[PDB]
This record gives sequence, structure tokens and C-alpha cells, in this order.
Amino acid sequence: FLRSLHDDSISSSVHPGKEDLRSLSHQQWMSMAEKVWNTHTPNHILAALERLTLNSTQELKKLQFSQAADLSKGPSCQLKEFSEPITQSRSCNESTHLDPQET
Amino acid sequence: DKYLSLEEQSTAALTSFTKEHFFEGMSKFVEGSDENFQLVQLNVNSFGED
Repeated sequence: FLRSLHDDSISSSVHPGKEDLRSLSHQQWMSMAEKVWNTHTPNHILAALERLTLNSTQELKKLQFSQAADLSKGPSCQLKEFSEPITQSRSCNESTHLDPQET
Repeated sequence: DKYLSLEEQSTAALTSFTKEHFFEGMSKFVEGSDENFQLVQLNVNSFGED
């Protein structure tokens, strides 16, 4: 829901019809949120939130380590041919033909 | 409390990331200065040898 509000703010195209869908989505969240607070104990809900927060920090650290390596990664490295095709995994975005990235 | 402390840690981690990747040369100087964290005006100019 928040991301949708964020995308709309960046793409200036204030499409005038997207407000009614927003409300429904908020209400749906409230109802669901309430159900969660009625179905589970507050200590459990807080513990769950702590765990979810650990995961976010872990992912941020992993990205930094990989991203920082990319900054420290400049081309002598030879194309090692490693083999195995599993599935496809072309790219995180979905595809990666581009790397002509010749310097 | 415990939760808010974890979030602080997460925020700290996010801060370290933003420094390293948006503000290119700073790793060397992080060690010494304890006190007053004033937002040193990151003069962009220096890098390019060129």
C-alpha cells in the first residue's frame, strides 16, 4: 500500500481514480490488522516484529557486502566458465544480456 | 525497548550503507573522533584525478 502511494508520487501522472482503491486497501489492512491482534498475543506479535526487523538488517548488510565488493571489483578477472544450468536465473531483474560493459 | 534497540541497529546499518555508497572515500576516516557528529559538508569536489 505504501509503495503504491510512493510510485504514484514519483510518476506525476495523478491518475484521478486511484483514491477509492486506496481506501479499500486501508480498510482491508485495518481489518486484517485487528484480526491479527485478536488472534495472537501481543508478546508474540512483538516477537514476530523483532524477528522481521532482524531479517531486514541482515539483508541490508548482505547488499552492502556484495555492492561494496562490486565497487572493489574492477575487470582483470577472467570469465571463469563455470558449468551447471540449473533452471535459468538469467538475472535478479529477470534478464542481463547487457554486460558489454566494456570499460 | 528491546525492539526499538533492534530498530536502532537496523537504522545504524542503513546509515553505514548510505555513507559508503553514496559518499565515495570516507571509509578511512571513520575511526577516531568520539564527540559532536556535526554533518561534515562533504565537498564532492575532490575525487577526479582527471
